[PDB]
Amino acid sequence: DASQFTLTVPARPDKTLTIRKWTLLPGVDAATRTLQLRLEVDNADEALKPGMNAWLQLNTASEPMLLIPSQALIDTGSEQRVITVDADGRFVPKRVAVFQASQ
Amino acid sequence: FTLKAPIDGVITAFDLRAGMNIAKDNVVAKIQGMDPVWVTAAIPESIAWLVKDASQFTLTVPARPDKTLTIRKWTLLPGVDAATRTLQLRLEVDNADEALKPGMNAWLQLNTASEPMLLIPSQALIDTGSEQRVITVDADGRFVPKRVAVFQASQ
Amino acid sequence: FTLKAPIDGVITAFDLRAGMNIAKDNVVAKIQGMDPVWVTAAIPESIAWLVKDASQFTLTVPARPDKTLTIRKWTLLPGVDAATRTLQLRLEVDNADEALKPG
Amino acid sequence: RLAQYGISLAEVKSALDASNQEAGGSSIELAEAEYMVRASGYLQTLDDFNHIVLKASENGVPVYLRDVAKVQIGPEMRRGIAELNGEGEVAGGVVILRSGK
Amino acid sequence: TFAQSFPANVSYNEYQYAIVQARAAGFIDKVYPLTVGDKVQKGTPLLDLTI
Amino acid sequence: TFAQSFPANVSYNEYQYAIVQARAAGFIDKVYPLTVGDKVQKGTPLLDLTI
Amino acid sequence: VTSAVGGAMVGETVEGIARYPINLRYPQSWRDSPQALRQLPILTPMKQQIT
Amino acid sequence: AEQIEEVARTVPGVASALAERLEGGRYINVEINREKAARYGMTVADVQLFVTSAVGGAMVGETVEGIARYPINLRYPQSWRDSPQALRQLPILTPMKQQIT
Repeated sequence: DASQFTLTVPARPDKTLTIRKWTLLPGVDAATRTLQLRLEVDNADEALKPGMNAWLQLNTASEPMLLIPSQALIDTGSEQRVITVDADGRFVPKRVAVFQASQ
Repeated sequence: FTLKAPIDGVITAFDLRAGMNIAKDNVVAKIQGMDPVWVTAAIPESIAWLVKDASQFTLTVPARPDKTLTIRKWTLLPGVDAATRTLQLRLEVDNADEALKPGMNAWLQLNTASEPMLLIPSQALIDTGSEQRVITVDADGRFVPKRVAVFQASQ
Repeated sequence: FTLKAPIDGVITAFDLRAGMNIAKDNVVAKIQGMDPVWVTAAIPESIAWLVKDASQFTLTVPARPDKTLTIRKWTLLPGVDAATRTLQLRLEVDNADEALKPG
Repeated sequence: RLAQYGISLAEVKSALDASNQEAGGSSIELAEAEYMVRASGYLQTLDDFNHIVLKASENGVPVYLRDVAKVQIGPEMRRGIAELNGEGEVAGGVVILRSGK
Repeated sequence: TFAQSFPANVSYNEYQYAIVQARAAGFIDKVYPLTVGDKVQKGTPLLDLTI
Repeated sequence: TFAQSFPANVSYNEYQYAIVQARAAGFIDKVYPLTVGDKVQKGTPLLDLTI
Repeated sequence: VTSAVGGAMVGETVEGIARYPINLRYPQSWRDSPQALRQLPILTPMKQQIT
Repeated sequence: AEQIEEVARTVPGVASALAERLEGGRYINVEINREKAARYGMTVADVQLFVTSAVGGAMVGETVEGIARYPINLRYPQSWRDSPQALRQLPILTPMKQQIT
């Protein structure tokens, strides 16, 4: 529900569309194995023609977890660790349990 | 007058809009429910002899990892799919959270064992396109082929 | 009124459902029996001769290797399927246990 | 079974020929380290043979090799036959010396 | 003694064939829990209608 | 010993099935915001017609 | 001829250093004798069953 | 090599001793599932094509300009292959026009 959608159409890169509302349809298309997510877009300028393509990027918040730059995460497939920097500059390693990454 | 949806469901067909005229055979709405949602498994005909007296299965779906539950009551249909020669097993699942939506894939898992039968390693079964038999080792250790009758292999 | 299934069988068609109206040409249900279940074997056209009256047939189904079927009767159909180039040999099999499923 | 499932010999050979090989997908940088991407796909289980896809309907219901064939382990066409003391067949080997040594 | 094998399809009994058509027109009152694919014995209620 | 995974699909309840036909002929006055795919509920208005 | 009647090698499995031959073929029965070949079951590209 | 390595730095005259590890390489395995794929009607090869060409920079062909040669390759923008998770959601268009990961 809390998701954030931002729409863009290749045909008109000069326009910035506002989304009236969105609804995650109850029935998944049986031919594509995809859920249907219907958006309603303000279009009084008529620049958005039916048949056109449109990229739908979303952002979803997740339950608060400890976060670190992905580059600082080592992985050997059986253990994941990072390298902490002590008070005296001493570099000390520690194991951590990963949750999930993105972006 | 006003036509209303007789039951809770999903419009799978709506064949008339505004400005139109309606007739007896016209369909205003095709509404199908999905709370006691249906699932159907395609079980290879080969093991009909086994699944008939089956116990339980363990249903799982890709879209939902948590909604994995055991199935202890189902219904095996009298007709198998010609195109893929598979039995049709249909089961009903509680779905208030509208989780399982019609169109998603699923996996009916089955782990069981058959009645006690005579067993020999498959490597021992010499079978042509009609002549199946095995080589036995008598007391003194001599060789002797005997015609046997196979039931079905497994693992 | 109440329409009941005239015979023991399997519903292969069901065009009428709740809310609708009903007409003469509509099909509330198509029901096919299977006690004396049918089995139709395909015989290549060039081996027609191979099957004579005195022939002896023995049936087996992979799905139920535990059952031994008895054949009520058999009839070599007059018309060869034009799509498969095979003669049609129809058998009628005792099936009260319902272990022999169509398909 | 072929006819019953509607599968030709050629359809089988072709499908077989594409269910037994590995493939590499470059590497990728994580924590300043090279991560080779290995894609499995080698045959090594009888079940793997038994699970060679042949045909799949829209339903998602597929038709595996196990539907038209038993996958048994057998002997190859023997070219050489070795016998010992006329009381058994055995496998042997001969050391070939590089002529002139 | 000749001997050869052939594949066969277990098909429905076509002499045991029943297609229910309403003797007269009207509208459906109720439809029993029945969908294409099920096995119904003789005397199984399909639906109720007003004629 | 057996251990096989059979593929399956999620589908609509065919015992929860309803087709809404008009009792008698007529013309449509108005039709509510509702198209194939939407989730309706018992009582939801479909369309107003004159008979 | 090569694969159905003969034991034509179609491919090779890999287990480490070693190699393994794979082959296709009808059970020995369909290729016992010449006559058996005369009735060698063929499924034409057009799904016609012939010998 | 790890023991012999660390004992080399304890010796009076040694400055820097290191032993090259034999299995110190990283991997990102794509353990294909014949069953899951056959579902969508895909052979192992069908899947792997995405591994080599979509995720990896598999060279598909070479252009010709006189004596010189040029490499051509296919691949999704680096973004779809940033990290493992990105691969888990690697967009695939099955032969049956089904959109999956």
